Amino acid sequence: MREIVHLQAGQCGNQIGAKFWEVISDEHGIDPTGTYHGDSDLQLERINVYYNEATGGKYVPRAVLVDLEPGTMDSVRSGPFGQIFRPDNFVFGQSGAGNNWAKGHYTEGAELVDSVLDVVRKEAESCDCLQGFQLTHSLGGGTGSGMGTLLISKIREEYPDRIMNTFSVVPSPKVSDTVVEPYNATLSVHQLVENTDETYCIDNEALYDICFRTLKLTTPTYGDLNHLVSATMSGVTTCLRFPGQLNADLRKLAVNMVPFPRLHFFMPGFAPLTSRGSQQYRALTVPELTQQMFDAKNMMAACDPRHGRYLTVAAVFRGRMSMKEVDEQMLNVQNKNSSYFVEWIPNNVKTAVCDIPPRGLKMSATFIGNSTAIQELFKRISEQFTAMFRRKAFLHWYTGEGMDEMEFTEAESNMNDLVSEYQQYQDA
Amino acid sequence: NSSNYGEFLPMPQFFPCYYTPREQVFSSHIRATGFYQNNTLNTAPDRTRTLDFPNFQHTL
Amino acid sequence: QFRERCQELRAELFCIHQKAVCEERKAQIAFNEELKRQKVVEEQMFSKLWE
Amino acid sequence: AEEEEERREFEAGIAAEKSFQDKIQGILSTHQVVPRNIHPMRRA
Amino acid sequence: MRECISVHVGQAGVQIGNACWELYCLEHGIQPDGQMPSDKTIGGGDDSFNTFFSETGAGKHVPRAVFVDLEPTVIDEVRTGTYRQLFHPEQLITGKEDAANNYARGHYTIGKELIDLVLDRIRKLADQCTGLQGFLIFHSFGGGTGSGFTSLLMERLSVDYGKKSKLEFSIYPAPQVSTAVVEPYNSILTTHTTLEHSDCAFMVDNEAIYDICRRNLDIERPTYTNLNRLIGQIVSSITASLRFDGALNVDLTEFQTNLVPYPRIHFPLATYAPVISAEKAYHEQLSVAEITNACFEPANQMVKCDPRHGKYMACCLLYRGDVVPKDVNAAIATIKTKRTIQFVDWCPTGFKVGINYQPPTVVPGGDLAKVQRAVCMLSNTTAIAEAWARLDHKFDLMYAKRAFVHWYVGEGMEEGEFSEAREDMAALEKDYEEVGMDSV
Amino acid sequence: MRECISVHVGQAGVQIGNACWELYCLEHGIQPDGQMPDSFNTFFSETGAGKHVPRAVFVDLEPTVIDEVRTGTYRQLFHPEQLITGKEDAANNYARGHYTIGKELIDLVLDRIRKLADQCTGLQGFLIFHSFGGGTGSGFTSLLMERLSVDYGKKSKLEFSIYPAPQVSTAVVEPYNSILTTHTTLEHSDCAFMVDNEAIYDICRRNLDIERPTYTNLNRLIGQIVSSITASLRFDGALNVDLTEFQTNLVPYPRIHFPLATYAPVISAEKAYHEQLSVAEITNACFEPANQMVKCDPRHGKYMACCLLYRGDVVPKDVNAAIATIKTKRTIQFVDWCPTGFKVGINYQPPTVVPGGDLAKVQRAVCMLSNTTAIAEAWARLDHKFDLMYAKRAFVHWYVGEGMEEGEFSEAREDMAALEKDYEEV
Ligand SMILES: Nc1nc2c(ncn2[C@@H]2O[C@H](COP(=O)(O)OP(=O)(O)OP(=O)(O)O)[C@@H](O)[C@H]2O)c(=O)[nH]1
Ligand SMILES: Nc1nc2c(ncn2[C@@H]2O[C@H](COP(=O)(O)OP(=O)(O)OP(=O)(O)O)[C@@H](O)[C@H]2O)c(=O)[nH]1
Ligand SMILES: Nc1nc2c(ncn2[C@@H]2O[C@H](COP(=O)(O)OP(=O)(O)O)[C@@H](O)[C@H]2O)c(=O)[nH]1
Ligand SMILES: [Mg+2]
Ligand SMILES: [Mg+2]
Repeated sequence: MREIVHLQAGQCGNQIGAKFWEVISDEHGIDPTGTYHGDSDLQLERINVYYNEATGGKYVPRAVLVDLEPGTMDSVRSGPFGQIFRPDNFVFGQSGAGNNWAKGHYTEGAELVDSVLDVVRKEAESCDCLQGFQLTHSLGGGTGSGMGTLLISKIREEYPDRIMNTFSVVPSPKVSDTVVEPYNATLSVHQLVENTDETYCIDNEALYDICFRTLKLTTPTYGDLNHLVSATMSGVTTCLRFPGQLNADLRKLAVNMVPFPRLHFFMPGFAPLTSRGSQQYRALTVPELTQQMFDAKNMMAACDPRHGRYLTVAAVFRGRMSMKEVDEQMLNVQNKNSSYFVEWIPNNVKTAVCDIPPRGLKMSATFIGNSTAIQELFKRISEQFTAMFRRKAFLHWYTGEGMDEMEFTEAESNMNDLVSEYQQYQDA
Repeated sequence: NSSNYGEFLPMPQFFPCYYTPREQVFSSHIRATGFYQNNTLNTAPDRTRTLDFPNFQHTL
Repeated sequence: QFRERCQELRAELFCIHQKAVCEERKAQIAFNEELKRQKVVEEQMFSKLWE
Repeated sequence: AEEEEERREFEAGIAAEKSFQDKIQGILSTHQVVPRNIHPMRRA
Repeated sequence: MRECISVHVGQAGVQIGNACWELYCLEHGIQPDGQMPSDKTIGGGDDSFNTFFSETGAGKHVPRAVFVDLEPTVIDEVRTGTYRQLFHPEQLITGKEDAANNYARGHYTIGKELIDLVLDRIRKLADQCTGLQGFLIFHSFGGGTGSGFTSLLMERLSVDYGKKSKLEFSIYPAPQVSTAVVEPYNSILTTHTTLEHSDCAFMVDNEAIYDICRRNLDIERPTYTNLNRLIGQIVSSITASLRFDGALNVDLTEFQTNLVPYPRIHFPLATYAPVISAEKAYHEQLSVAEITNACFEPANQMVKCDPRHGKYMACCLLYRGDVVPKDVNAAIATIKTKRTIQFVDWCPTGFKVGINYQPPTVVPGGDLAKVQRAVCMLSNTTAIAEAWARLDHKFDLMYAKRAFVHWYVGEGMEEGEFSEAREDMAALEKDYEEVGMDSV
Repeated sequence: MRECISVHVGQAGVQIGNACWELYCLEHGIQPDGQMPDSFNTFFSETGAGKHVPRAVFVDLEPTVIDEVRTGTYRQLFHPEQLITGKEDAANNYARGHYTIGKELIDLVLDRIRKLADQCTGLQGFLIFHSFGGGTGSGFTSLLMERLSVDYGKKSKLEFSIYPAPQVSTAVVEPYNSILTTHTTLEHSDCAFMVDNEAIYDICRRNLDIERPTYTNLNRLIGQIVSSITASLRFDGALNVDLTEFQTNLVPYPRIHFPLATYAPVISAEKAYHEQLSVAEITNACFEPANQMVKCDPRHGKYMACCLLYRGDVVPKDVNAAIATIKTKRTIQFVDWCPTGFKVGINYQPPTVVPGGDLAKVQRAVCMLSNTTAIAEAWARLDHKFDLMYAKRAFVHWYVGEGMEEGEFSEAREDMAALEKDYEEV
């Protein structure tokens, strides 16, 4: 009815999709073999948003899954789910990207693109009217970053009005995996600030810190961390799937966020994340404990509001809730804390309420925030791009691959233009 | 001393307890013939942004 | 799905692996003692032949 | 009626908690291993 | 479908390969007939031999090896050993007469007659491959077929193949102990042909393996069974991301992106952290953080160069076993806070980690015990500059008095390649001096 | 997560090692395979599946006493890599211990201690003992002091030294190393106290009827001293005080720290038939000077600083009635500026009982500590009897011939006289 076509990109892209297509397949009540199983008819009436009816009453999802190494792509076929995907919608290369952005943008991966865009039209011509596509990827390596920019700028031309979301995984210094990490994610922001309608910033350092200090787990492996944290914020679009009192879908929430068309970077978060033990002792009202998140122990990105000013804030709720206590709790939070907000907007918060909570929860809520404190991430990844490019550290896997030395000095000034635009509205 | 390199007999005691190999039974089946590519005439139904088959009755 | 999502399963699997590897190291210790006895009796045969 | 619905939902929550803990104790206590995952000469 | 041909040259290449193909057969179920054992296996479903084996119509498997020698005696033992039925009978390419410790003979006179046969046989394993990644030269620096004949593969394997990632494992002659007196002539004249022609070049001296055996383990008096069993573990741990699934798959391509700063700087070191005796293994915990700070020691680095002299350029880590991807990111917290371990100024991140599931096996009669966690740490240090400055002072004492050259002249080799090769490694030795200088 | 490291240096030190580690092996029942039949987690560290390792070092520079340790019963209870041996015996020689021989294994010992430093997270104190009497004790411990201090700086390193008697000794040119060690213990250790224990000769037959002892019957009581000091850290109590909290209260002047007192009921079964033991009565028995373990006397000295360790059936009523009733009587002379003179630590669990020792089973026990000026007279007597040999220059050539000077000999004594000039005013 208002379709979404899911895109994945990289090894991080396929361990998000295999955990995102699990949460949503529990909401609509679908077996791993792909039939219908739930109890209420309210589930099935909006199943033509992320899914597609097959023969015999089956239901398959519309996801185009990519990588350049087939080793990741087999592991989705043998998982908890994953037999519901159509086997035609799996595309993969033969030799890997070498954890190299230039390989994955020009020479190694551009043979794959004309097969990947070719599945995308087939999941577009069956639609009624698309809200727009959705790409899940990471800014670490070549199959997720270099392909991720080449996928976006090849789509945004041909289908311009339909919106685009992306779920980036920006690198972090104190938890760093690759030496080439500041040399990729500086060069791919340049191709991401041009062709994306709404971007997020979900970095692995913050998802470790909320996993030892809020949830209090012992061994946070990558399945037990991606599911409970970042595969459930993508269920913020229950407005677009379930009816509510005051609802706001994926497109209505973009217009209340970006006050200039180059500042679209967000810092999400989920409100009930208590523990295995402290779920017993807390109160599931609408409090202000995780709902005044300013003490930022439960924030899903690195940087926080104390250092800068919030431009605009969201809050998308889910539950049988009262719309007075939504609004007076937007009054203990804009005045008991006072100077972390933009002076020239007096009502910064866009709210929404829907009527089906997640499984096992009376009450849930989702927080999406924009801030001027996000410029400290973009300086700091450009400090480790200026240092390495000064002595020409790892250069020669990029000059020989069709990319010259002029395309680095563009993506350093334009990387520091975003530092200039955000610092304008720091206090003003 | 060059006959050390094959002499002793392997026991079941001297093996790892786990074995996680890489299976290619699914991936070879799509390596064997090429992926999907459109070679068809385009057939999209004539879409409309808001109005799907309206009755205008009471017009003159 | 439940086995993969679970956490105390991945706790107890370590104890399974570590008790198994301790028993198998004990087996290798017995094999090493066997090999040492073999080299001792080889040296004694060369002693006989020198005599 | 609404207060008793709250009490019923809380009691259903603690009952499902007890069932979930019985499941994790059963899975820990009784263990089975897939044969394809055993080293080839180690199987018998 | 990720094949990886291993080609061994010389007496060091064969006797490493005997320890190497002991371990590869023992990871999977290849018994020395090549047939995996019949336990009424319904499924099977294992395709982990495919990197290093090819499946026939019968139950047999054939390795990818190309054993090459000019000396017929040591290749004669693998011909009539217990692995007689495993190797295909043509893959054991022998010579006709030995090279005998001459780079000139090994590269010009007696090494050129055989080589027209081997380079056909590399094609017979190249066409069988589908997605071939890169080769593995196993060679030495002392003798003629290790120093000169390998110099002639690299000048023709590069122009015949090109974009295949070649890796090697040399045995550098020690700064103090030695077997031969002519080997510093061989070890300078082999650099000039492997500086340009080897993509990434691991390199391990036989002194720290000679030292770590007598010191970490409770064993004294080893032979080449115990050295090559240790090196054979390293070659398995690097490649094991191709064989068994794990959390982060570092294939053979992604090492050389994350480990080589400049194309003339491709000589990293190598280590192996939980090497321990089986009498000793159960006394101490071998945790995730106990096998990294006990890997950055200066006493357990496999080449005789002290890394407290130079500054670190790039480091790569390859964990193996039951390792969560959490505690490898808290072991780094202990390393980078210290003042002993200096990284170079222009490299802030400076790491590359990798996890793999299947724990190591043990060979029966093997010195190192079974573990749960194991890691091989490949680092690129500036302090490898002093492993050549200890060598070329043993080359000028040769050449300035002009001894042992009368053998080398009449073979087909002129004197001009001596003074050219000395300045060529002197060009390389200056290049390490400039990258360690801090840029302000 | 409250680690302490313990050290058994010296032939007298390993005759402690029997006793101190027998009582550590009966405080929690430790089998000699490291599996029990989380209070142990100071000392031990669990391995992969099921073995425990004590991070305590017997640091001796001859392999003979180390191989006697290994041929003892506790073969795999002590893991042999931690314990330091040396291939060439130092034999009193500070030069061979410090410079020449020790420099080849110093990187090995530092590799070991940085290997267990990852287990050393919440370390409360590197407890060290050593005798002064040879290169077993003086030099290599000294070089560890300097190198560990320039490796961390902050960590807790403490030392409870052993000292030569005035009457008897093993080597008699040993005051050279005693003067050198008094100079070099002031630098890089937080603490240096009293296991000087000549008076345990007096105590082991004065009070417990075992004439003809060994060093081991003495060193039972040295181990019992160790138990009273570190047991408050090891077990929960009413008013427990750990070792960092010890170090933040024990040391008035930062180069002036050397007390003198005992574990109080050093009483056998023969007296234990009849003596009804009370906290007050045992501390009444304790406050008499003649049952000290430092050969000195604070009855004619000034009772400056104090500490108290209490174990078992201790009541604040009992300890405070004792404090009041002995604070009354001026048969103990008290000190000028400090009014009260007591500090308390309380332990629930009464101390364990090891067979083959002097003591007997106790419901409860008390101790004390009394940091006075009574070490001034002892260092004055060592001043009285050191200069006889440095007048006519005995044995200097053996020191000098491997890498040292007469300058260190001519500096260490004047530094010790500087410490005496610190001590003479208070
Ligand atoms: N690490 C290791 N090194 C070995 C082993 N066997 C031999 N070497 C080294 O190999 C060197 C000599 O072997 P080679 O160079 O292959 O002898 P060669 O090339 O056949 O001699 P030529 O007759 O001239 O061909 C010596 O310096 C040894 O140090 C071994 O088993 N392990
Ligand atoms: N008088 C006395 N001295 C003791 C006592 N306990 C320990 N000692 C110390 O023991 C030292 C000499 O005896 P040992 O400890 O057996 O010998 P050592 O110190 O190891 O010296 P070396 O034989 O050179 O290794 C003296 O310097 C004292 O410091 C004791 O109870 N009474
Ligand atoms: N969220 C998430 N991130 C991951 C996971 N595995 C790895 N990462 C991180 O995300 C990035 C994934 O790298 P990727 O681009 O997929 O490697 P490539 O496909 O070979 O180029 C790395 O920087 C990892 O640190 C995962 O399972 N989930
Ligand atoms: Mg030879
Ligand atoms: Mg001694």
